[PDB]
Amino acid sequence: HHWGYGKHNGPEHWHKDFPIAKGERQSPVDIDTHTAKYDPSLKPLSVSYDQATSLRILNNGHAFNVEFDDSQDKAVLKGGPLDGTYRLIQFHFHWGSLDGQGSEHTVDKKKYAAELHLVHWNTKYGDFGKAVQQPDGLAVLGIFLKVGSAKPGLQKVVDVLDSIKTKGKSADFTNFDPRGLLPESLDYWTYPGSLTTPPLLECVTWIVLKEPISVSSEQVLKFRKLNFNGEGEPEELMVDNWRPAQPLKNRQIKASFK
Ligand SMILES: CC(=O)/C(=C/c1ccccc1)C(=O)Nc1ccc(S(N)(=O)=O)cc1
Ligand SMILES: [Cl-]
Ligand SMILES: [Zn+2]
Repeated sequence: HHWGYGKHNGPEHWHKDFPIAKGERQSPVDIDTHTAKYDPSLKPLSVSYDQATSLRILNNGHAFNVEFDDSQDKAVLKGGPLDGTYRLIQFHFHWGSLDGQGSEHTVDKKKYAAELHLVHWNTKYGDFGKAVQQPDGLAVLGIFLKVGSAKPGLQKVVDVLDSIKTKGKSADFTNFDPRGLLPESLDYWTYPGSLTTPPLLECVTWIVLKEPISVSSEQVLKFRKLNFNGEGEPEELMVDNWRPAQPLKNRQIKASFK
């Protein structure tokens, strides 16, 4: 497959190789704050990242992934809408060419400069590859980024990007604490959806935090110096690696907060 975010291979083309692109529970979606309903049935969200073991950072030609050791319950997401235990495997971002676009989810049609995805898999399915074949296999924690003051906890990520400029490059990325990327509040919206890239599998419980984190213009400018292309190839800046909002269809977005 040769999918990407250009005119010629971008989200409007994905359905030809990945027909689920036009499915009943695609992501992202616009979060209409006036139709999402507070759900008193939601349990408190539990983000347990104290024992998180980061390993590596990889430019995959679509975004960059910070990968974790998920061979045991070291960094887990529980509670909120989730049944059981979901293990952190990686995080990555989606971002724009300019500060007015870049997020995948929108909030009353507002686009943020970027969106962080912390990807977790349901440990009752034993491995990530099995989990993505299940409707409750993954929980992705989505966090909006706006441009304002620097996020200190992001700087170690920003500073290694020079070493993974092009597709296929990786770097050692140990001892990175993903707690440094969370906002103060864990208030969230939740809905059933999909991976937002091919293969667009409908296996995700989305948990999207209401409170954005602030990052500096300098921090997001360094995201925009990455390349989609491999070393030696014509430079295509890694920008606008976001899928637009997809039809909500027969889904309800629930709020954790009044
Ligand atoms: C190795 C790798 O990158 C992956 C492989 C994979 C995933 C599923 C099936 C086969 C391979 C993967 O995890 N894909 C992915 C993760 C989160 C999101 S998203 N934007 O919905 O959070 C989008 C894409
Ligand atoms: Cl805001
Ligand atoms: Zn993502």
